[PDB]
Amino acid sequence: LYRACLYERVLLALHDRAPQLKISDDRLTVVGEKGYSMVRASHGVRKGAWYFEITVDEMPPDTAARLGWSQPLGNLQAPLGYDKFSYSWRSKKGTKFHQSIGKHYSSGYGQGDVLGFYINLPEDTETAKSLPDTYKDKALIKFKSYLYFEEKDFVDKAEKSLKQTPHSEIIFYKNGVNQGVAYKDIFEGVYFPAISLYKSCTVSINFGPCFKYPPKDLTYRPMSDMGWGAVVEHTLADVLYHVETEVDGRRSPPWEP
Amino acid sequence: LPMPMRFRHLKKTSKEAVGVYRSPIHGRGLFCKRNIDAGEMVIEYAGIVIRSILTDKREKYYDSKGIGCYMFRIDDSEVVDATMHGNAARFINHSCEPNCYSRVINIDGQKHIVIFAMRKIYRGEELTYDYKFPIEDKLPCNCGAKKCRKFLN
Repeated sequence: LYRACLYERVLLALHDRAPQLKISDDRLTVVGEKGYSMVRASHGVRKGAWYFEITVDEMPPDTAARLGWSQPLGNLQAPLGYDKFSYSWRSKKGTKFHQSIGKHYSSGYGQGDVLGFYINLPEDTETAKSLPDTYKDKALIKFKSYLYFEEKDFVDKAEKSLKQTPHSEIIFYKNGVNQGVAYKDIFEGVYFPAISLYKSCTVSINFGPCFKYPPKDLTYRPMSDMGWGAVVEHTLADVLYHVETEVDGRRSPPWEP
Repeated sequence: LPMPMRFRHLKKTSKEAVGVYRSPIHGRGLFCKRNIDAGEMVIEYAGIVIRSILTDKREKYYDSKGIGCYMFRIDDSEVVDATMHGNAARFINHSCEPNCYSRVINIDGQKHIVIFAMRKIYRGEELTYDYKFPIEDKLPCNCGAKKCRKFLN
């Protein structure tokens, strides 16, 4: 087996879209027909600082996309911010949306905005302060005409206590120009970049090597870099699980990395 | 016969096939006005086709308005909400021994919840199906069936 991903680059994963969510790989744009929906990228951040963009190609008045981040447990039919595990921006006026609450602690949005998205989560130390073990589930299925793998995802968290990940933040840019900080309070758990569609919204996510107004930081990582990082990590996850079940013993170096 | 053709025939004959009258089951309910054969289309539970995520926002809304919820789960993703906009199918009582049964059909891509007849239903009979309501902690039933669970739940 293996978790081989049907993607030439780190893109919006088709496995985590709603059945009412359409894609066009000419620009990998995403569109819908009725109400709101949510799609996510292939990768997912667990530590460090990183950055991506969204390019908007169509925004009629009855068309309002929302763009941001969301942890798993995020119902991909909801408009990216209806729960406490998602933090986005509404693309009518720059308005930060989280817990379905709109906040005007933000700049203004434009119809042809190439918006940059910077986000820094602490290392898994300050994220967990404990073991970040990744014992994975793997189940083989043969759907109608093709083979696929099932894994167990996380459960709806009843977390009502605020324990922000230390020194984590989110910054929003309009064409590189700092639109400002969006959310400093960031809950634990991995996050991934996500896009919510209203009726017929056309937007697309984009990585770093083809950027327009990139930050010159030496620490932040584009979408593709964290993408292949997570891909290699899950490769090693398959390696270690097949090791566990197949050969007696396991062993890992001095824990820190 | 084609599910589209059968569905067109059902929507043509529904207005004259069934009626609503005072019911000994409870209040007003759906009665048969012309002998209905087994497995044939009795009635669509027509209404507002919505997504599942919008159910609660509607429900609480009705909960704020004191208006009863008329919603049936199409599937894990869609629901026909007939609270504000519906048809006569909102008056089908339940019986532990139903002569009818609900099934979801796909016509031209859209799903329709049609109550069909579990058996040959004759004129005058009150129409009832299995709501299959999950076991709560209790609605007494007065369907009159000898197998009656005494409770929908």
